[PDB]
Amino acid sequence: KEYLTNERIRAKQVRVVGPDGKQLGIMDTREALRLAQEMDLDLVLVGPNADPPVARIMDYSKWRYEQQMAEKEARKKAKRTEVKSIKFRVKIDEHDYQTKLGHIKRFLQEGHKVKVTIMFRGREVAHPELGERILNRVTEDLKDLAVVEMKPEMLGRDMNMLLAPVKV
Amino acid sequence: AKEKDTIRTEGVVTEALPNATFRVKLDSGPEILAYISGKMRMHYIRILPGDRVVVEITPYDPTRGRIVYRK
Ligand SMILES: [Mg+2]
Repeated sequence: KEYLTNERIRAKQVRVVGPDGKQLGIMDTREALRLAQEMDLDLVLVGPNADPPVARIMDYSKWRYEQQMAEKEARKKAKRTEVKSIKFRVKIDEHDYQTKLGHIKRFLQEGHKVKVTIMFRGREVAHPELGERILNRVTEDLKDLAVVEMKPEMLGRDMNMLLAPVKV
Repeated sequence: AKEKDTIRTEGVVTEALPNATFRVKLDSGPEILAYISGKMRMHYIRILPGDRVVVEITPYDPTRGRIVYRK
């Protein structure tokens, strides 16, 4: 990433590579600098650890910019979809349920993987059954949209599911 | 007098409505809006859909009962 350009080259003899890939051989530092000045480009230190240090004639700022661009673009096509979590309930009912389902559908369409969780309270005798059932129902509703990933799982006071979109 | 014809029948809790009025699918047959007892209200006893509660049902019209026993 960070290279010691122009006058940060203390090294006495440097192996100079041109603007295109033309090897200008083993050169003096001063000579290299002069050459760089002539092109109106920087003399970059791309090989500090190599014998007669591998020094490149290039526009350094531009290169840096390019690198930055590369970094940035990569982190969208690497961040590249996330986990939306819906937290249902026990005695959950009609309209609200439908709304939640709709939300889930929308998320799936978007491309975001779905944690289908339920936060619980107490009276964990009834809890596993109905909770499981609701989740299963939800999955069935979206078997035309999503693949079942993490099947019914306890997290202590929670019960979580996970869905992913069919064609990504 | 106090005319006692009250049917003391058990049932699984079905649908949690407002006011703690629980539809209870009885061991007798059809579910009705059977509400919670005063005792239960006093002692602070939460029922969830998933318990086998005793509902004290009337013979005049089997549409309303009373959840007496805790689960
Ligand atoms: Mg009587």
